[PDB]
Amino acid sequence: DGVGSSSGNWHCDSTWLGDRVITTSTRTWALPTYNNHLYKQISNGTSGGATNDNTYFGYSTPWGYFDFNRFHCHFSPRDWQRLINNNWGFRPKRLSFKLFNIQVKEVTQNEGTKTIANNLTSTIQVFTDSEYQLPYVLGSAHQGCLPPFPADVFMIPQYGYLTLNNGSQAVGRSSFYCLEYFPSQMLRTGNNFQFTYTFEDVPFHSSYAHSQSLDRLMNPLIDQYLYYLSRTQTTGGTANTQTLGFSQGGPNTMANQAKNWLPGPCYRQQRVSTTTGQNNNSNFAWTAGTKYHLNGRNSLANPGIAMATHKDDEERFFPSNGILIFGKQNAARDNADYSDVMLTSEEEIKTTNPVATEEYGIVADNLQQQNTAPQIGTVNSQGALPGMVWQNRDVYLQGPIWAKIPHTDGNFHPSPLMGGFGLKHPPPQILIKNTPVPADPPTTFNQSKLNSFITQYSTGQVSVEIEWELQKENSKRWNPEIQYTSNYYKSTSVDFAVNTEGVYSEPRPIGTRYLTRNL
Amino acid sequence: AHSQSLDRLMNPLIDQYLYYLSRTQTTGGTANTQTLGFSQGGPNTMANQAKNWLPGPCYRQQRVSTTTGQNNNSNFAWTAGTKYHLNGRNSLANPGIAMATHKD
Amino acid sequence: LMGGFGLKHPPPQILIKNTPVPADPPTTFNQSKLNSFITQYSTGQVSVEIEWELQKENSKRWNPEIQYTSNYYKSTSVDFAVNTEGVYSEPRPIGTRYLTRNL
Repeated sequence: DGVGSSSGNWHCDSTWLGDRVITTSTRTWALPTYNNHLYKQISNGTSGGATNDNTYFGYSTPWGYFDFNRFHCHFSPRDWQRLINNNWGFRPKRLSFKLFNIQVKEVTQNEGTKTIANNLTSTIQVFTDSEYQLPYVLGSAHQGCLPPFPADVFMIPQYGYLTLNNGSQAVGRSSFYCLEYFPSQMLRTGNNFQFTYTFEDVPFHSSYAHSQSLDRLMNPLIDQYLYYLSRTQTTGGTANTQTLGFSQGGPNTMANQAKNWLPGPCYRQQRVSTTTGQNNNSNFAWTAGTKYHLNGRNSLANPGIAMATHKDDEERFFPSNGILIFGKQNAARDNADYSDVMLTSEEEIKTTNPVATEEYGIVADNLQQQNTAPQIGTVNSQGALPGMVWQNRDVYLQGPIWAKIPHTDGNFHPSPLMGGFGLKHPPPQILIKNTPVPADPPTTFNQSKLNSFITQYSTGQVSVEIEWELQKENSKRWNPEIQYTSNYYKSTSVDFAVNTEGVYSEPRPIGTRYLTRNL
Repeated sequence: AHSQSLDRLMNPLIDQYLYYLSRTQTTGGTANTQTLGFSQGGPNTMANQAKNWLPGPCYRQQRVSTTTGQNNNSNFAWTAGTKYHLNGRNSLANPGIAMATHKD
Repeated sequence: LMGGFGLKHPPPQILIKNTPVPADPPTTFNQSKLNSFITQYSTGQVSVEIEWELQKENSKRWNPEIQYTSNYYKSTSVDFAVNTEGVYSEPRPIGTRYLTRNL
């Protein structure tokens, strides 16, 4: 461990081993000093235009953190293609993390002439929240993960967290956490850090689409032996009175046939078209948004439970806040135009899950009688019902991987709604910070805490290796399957490559469901 | 007791990389027509941010105050009571599923 | 065709690069990739050793063969040497076919 010796090598690669695939990626990072080495109470109340739905109380810390919860941090576009075109499923098994070739630099500023030099004796601090004692901030789709392109140098995100609040105030139960109250490893240039983690057992992600629908699982050539009420009134001429007629479901009455299952749960969303002219002329994104109510404040159920984005021949429609939306390279942060973002589609699950913008079904609303016509009610919100089967939201090359399952007495189908793997004990948070280096202190004692520090930042490389277990496809389907493919004809540039400017970009979102499977 | 709420599990300092429909109509002047605008959830729009979970189940109950003067002047304990229907007879869902007694 | 040995698995390409060293980053997080780096270059030595197998001549030719030779008479400078300026230069192309062999 010396000043003149590399403390790690560049490991970036992928290797396929039949039923496993191991991804390894390394990136160069930079870490500034955050908050001037201070912890600060942050808050947002109801004053000004601030609405109650956005209030909060918490703290910003001097620490940064590593995040690689994004599939493109591990899979290259080509690897993702290898994965999705040939496997019915996959999931994480274990990972390795390493920090090395650390460099702490100090920057001097005098007469606009700025100079940067090495501070060979400075240290950075690193530690993992192995016992999950800090607010788990990963799994909220935040920016700051390792870049998709290996050659890109990235800046490390600052760590902050929230606790209970009443307006802009804290309450008795509000918690304050100090990260320096954890043991942490201190490294100088020449030292390195690393750890291993094993994923808990979790279901394989379904990287397939059903080639059968719930309502079409019968034999199209045979009648049922079961009968259904088919007639309530006589038909001949005008002397029409009540009667009772029963028939057997068959090939031409599949909608009436007795079945064993029901489509998945439903919470509805308002429909919007990509052809603006077909939309109501008003600003309803929030007012007509599908939300949930929690302790006085409202939140968008975004993207909410998994539902088919649209039905047959309606690709132009989507749930106002029921799909994942990624921006194109350089899309604005606010009010970006439709042509600057990329909408995903969960159309593959029309097969078992209700369409996001329609009713779940119809139920009786009264008791019909000789003098009262039967009335029906539309169900727009439907919770778990015995017999339901459903699919979860798909995952994307540039989407999240896992999320921590909240520590609660109960939960139902703990699959993260944004997509991914729900884990009770997810990869630990890796916090990093530059140790404060005091500038010269006063020459006579003073009780006050020092607030004059040498300006500095650090840089180094980081490696993450993950082993994924694959579930091979076993189909007896005779005809070719749908596959993700690169465009065939000429183009100005190559998709998933760099600019003439050197800017890498991801042209479209790439899902995971190409191969098919029966129900 | 939890010292964090479901709707406040994110990092209050970073934006999401995920977008949400933020505008359905133009704003400038009076020539207001339909459009499509998208934004990234952030520290000041936590209510719009994409999240992974949902609050627990709900069966509702009528609210009553310990300050009698704020209550409707009628005897509604049973008539306005939250109940379940089982084979022709009704029972109070008492206390029923677990829900917070009141808000802030 | 330009001459030489055709190999299915030739000496591998040896790629080298200076690792980017970021200059001080902004003090508040920003998603953009860093584009401000400390200016630098590297230097060092490189060694290459190659073992060549020779095929000796076995001629029964009685008379002397043609040979590559240095010029005999005086000259302003030495061929395949340096200038008065210190510039090395290769005066002519030197082939490989001097000894002879029957068909």
